[PDB]
Amino acid sequence: MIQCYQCEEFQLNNDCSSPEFIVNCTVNVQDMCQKEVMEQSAGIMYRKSCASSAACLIASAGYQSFCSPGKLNSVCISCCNTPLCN
Repeated sequence: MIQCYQCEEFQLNNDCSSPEFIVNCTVNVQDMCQKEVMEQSAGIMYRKSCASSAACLIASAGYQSFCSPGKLNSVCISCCNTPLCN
């Protein structure tokens, strides 16, 4: 019913867009998707994986959620309740 894309390997390519990484996180525990953005010498990395309700609140409630595109420590956190958010 509701699935999400999980990507533990942060790479600077478009390979992280396959339907094989899409998992059906229907379990009460996790029912949302997690997305993160990072920037370093290597390039622009991004973390993704199945998130949960309680966790989703953490990021939101957690101040300093916003970020900037032109910042070395450009840390961004956010989740989604819709399927295939990433």
